[PDB]
Amino acid sequence: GSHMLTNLVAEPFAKLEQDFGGSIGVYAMDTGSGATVSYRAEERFPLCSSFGFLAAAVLARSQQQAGLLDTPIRYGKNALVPWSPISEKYLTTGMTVAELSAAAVQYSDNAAANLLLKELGGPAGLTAFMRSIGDTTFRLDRWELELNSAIPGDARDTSSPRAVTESLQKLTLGSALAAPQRQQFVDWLKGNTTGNHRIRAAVPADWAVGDKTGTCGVYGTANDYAVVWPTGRAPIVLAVYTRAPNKDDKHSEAVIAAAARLALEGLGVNG
Ligand SMILES: CC(C)(C)OC(=O)N[C@@]1(C(=O)Nc2nnn[nH]2)CN(C(=O)c2cccc(C(F)(F)F)c2)c2ccccc21
Repeated sequence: GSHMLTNLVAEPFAKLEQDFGGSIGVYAMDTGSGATVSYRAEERFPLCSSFGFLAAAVLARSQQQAGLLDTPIRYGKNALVPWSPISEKYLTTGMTVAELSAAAVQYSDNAAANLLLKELGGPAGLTAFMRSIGDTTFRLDRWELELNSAIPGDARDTSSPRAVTESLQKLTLGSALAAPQRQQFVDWLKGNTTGNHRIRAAVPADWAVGDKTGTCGVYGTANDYAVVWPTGRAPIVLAVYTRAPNKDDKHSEAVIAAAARLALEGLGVNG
């Protein structure tokens, strides 16, 4: 018992990560049942772009400092880093802190994320925020885009699927954020545009989904974490993280979607 759901899907998960050629880490909790499914859920995986939590940290700080979200941020061309499809459209005008947050969550805007990182004190500030809500696993160490190196055995810029899921639940469903900020965090995740082929591809069409993706681009390392609401039922929080032994190994969005389905199938809902 207790771990019965985990062992329900243990063999299919191992088969899926064998076909993938790497490791798959999954954690998922049914916030109604308390039921959990675990597969490599306590192992470290590169966060890549999934380091969503930056936007939550910004929302938490805005509770202490009035007008933070509306503050305009002006930046030069040197602040632009590759793959900033939003912030490069506003180089000559600037953006507000909330707009930088929405761009970081919904488009993985790299220049927006680095600007918000400096606002909070760098990677140590974001790590400090995660400690304040009880996450002792998360660590951010570098900036975009150095945090994507995803080196085997390197604990820098990693966390675990379980801690990610536990942190996501405190921020979206618990009381780590005040009620207006919690709903705002939820709204930013709901409007994400990069996760259509991952967790979203694994849920029924009528489910509401908020997610944040990550893609390091090397070592077959990609991920996705989400809160999903079955129609009329308690929400589910889940995190799917992958990695692979070789730098040239390619990630698979299908593998992430397939792992999310297995986790949902183990919990008791249809995947
Ligand atoms: C369009 C493209 C697919 C290039 O993605 C990006 O535009 N930029 C990234 C991204 O979307 N971030 C993300 N994605 N999901 N969530 N956040 C994606 N990326 C990659 O290195 C990447 C993505 C796909 C394939 C490859 C490969 F050919 F090398 F394998 C590398 C990256 C790295 C660091 C920072 C940001 C990114």
